[PDB]
Amino acid sequence: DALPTYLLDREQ
Amino acid sequence: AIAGHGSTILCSAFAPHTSSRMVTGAGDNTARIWDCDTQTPMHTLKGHYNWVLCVSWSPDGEVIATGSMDNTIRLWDPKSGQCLGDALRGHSKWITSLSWEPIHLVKPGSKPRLASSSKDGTIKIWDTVSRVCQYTMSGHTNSVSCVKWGGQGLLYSGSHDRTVRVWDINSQGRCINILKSHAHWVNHLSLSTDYALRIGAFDHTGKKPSTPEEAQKKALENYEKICKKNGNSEEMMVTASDDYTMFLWNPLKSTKPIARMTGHQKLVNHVAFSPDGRYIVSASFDNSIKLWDGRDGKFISTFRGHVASVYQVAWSSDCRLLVSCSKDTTLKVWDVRTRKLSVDLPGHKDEVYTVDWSVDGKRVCSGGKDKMVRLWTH
Repeated sequence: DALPTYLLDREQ
Repeated sequence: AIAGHGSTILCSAFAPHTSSRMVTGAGDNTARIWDCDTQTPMHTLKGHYNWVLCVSWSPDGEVIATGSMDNTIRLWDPKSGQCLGDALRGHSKWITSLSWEPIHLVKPGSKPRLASSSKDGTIKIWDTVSRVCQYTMSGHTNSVSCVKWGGQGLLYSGSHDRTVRVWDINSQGRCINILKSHAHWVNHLSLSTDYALRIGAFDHTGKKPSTPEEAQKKALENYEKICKKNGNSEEMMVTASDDYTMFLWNPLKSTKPIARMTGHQKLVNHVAFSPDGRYIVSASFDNSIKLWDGRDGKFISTFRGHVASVYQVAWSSDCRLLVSCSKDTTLKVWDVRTRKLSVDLPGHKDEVYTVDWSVDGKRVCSGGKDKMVRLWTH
């Protein structure tokens, strides 16, 4: 997935 | 538009001394330094076992720090492309932020320390030269979102525990204040001076000091240029959280918020003071960007045109324009004077995760889910 710092622990 | 990254880009930063150099980090476990003059790769930084989440230059320009999903930090030489030794271990979860000690609080001829925050709820102070964990600031009861090394010997950290903590570097890691105003995840944090803190002794022309003494001079010179507007040094702080609000602080002066600036309809993911601390700008998931007064925190105007959630904003050095990236694959640079859009940019094919203005205000960089770096020149 490779999400940025702010998008980790975030869902759709 | 230049390729060279095998995975989605997660972060980027221009060099504090020139608009020709830029470092970046992606999920291909590597980092890359670029030549903005020729739009081509320069060095590849390898030695991380997982995604490179955040990159941060040194305010002197000598060292590049990098944080990663592999719970480690690596220091690098921007010209050679070599790891300056072994990794910096002691974090149990991924790195979330990097913050360098400003040159003016750094002895001449000596190198500035490094601060890093992680999902482990701690913040470690490292000695970049001697390679060691000097301090380990713990006490947060959830993930630490952002840390900033203030130009007044204080470090401010925001975390998922709805709390912003103040740390004293002149008391060897002692915590002097704990700010509890927010009601949800503190997502980001910006100081009124962290443009001066970022560029240290350099300036808008790129003029370098000739001697470590001069570097100690201009560092305090550039910092006092901005943080002083009344006769004494005063630095402000804004925090953003998932409670749709923000708080303006003068933490050392008072443990109580100057203002509760509200109006966003969804969470505020990013906030950034102007290079001169005059304006405050906030990006939110309600597709909006709101403009506030940097002095008292009063609402000024709303920037509209994004169709999806705004992820991040970057100020130009001239404090008139600013660029934003969003989920809707587009980049937009706004004009603070017209209080509306300046020009719309040809954006990417997928989500844009990171942006940055060059220090001299010449070039703008971006990168995201299409694994492609793009450079724009004003």
